[PDB]
Amino acid sequence: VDLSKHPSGIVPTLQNIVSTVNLDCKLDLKAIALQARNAEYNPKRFAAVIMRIREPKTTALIFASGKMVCTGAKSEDFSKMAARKYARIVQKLGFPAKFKDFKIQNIVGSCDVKFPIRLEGLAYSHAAFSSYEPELFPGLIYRMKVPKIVLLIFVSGKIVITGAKMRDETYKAFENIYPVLSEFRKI
DNA sequence: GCTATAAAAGGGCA
DNA sequence: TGCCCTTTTATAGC
Repeated sequence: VDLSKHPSGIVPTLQNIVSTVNLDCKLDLKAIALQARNAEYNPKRFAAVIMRIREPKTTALIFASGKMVCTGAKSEDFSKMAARKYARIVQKLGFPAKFKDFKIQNIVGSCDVKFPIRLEGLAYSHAAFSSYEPELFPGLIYRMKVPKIVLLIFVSGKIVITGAKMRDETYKAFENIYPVLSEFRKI
């Protein structure tokens, strides 16, 4: 790892990317669910056609408005690439589908600092950013202000970082928390 | 399973 | 007017 961009020497692994795009045309969801083999639509439950492709492994929520949500990709490039594949399937179904305002909405990453954490203590010292009700959920919820990112910290040293729109925020949030985790290493 | 976290889309309903 | 709901993903105890 490049110790220069990642001083901790640990790089969060990207696990999930959520993006949206505007197909810029009205869609008939019922016609889509009927023609598209790997598409499901239950309006009484959710007003979107749920469609999935194997590569990049992702799930799309396609709306009558032409707007679309792409989930599951492991990278921003994979997410865009997936979003484009769905837009082409919709095109080939007979709709004038474009690709307007593609935007990465959320990036989820995770890593392991490989040492256990004293969550109770970190929670106490960082109360204005922490929520820890172990009887509820075993992880401590750390709502970082700069960058405005949320981290789920576990006793095992495993960390989840979410809420970023740019991978650098994921990286910086982790670099910010790293000395703090060290400060609260369980001995 | 399911507790919790982020985020987007849009229909239903209080 | 504005929350829930659906989907995804890592994490870990119920």
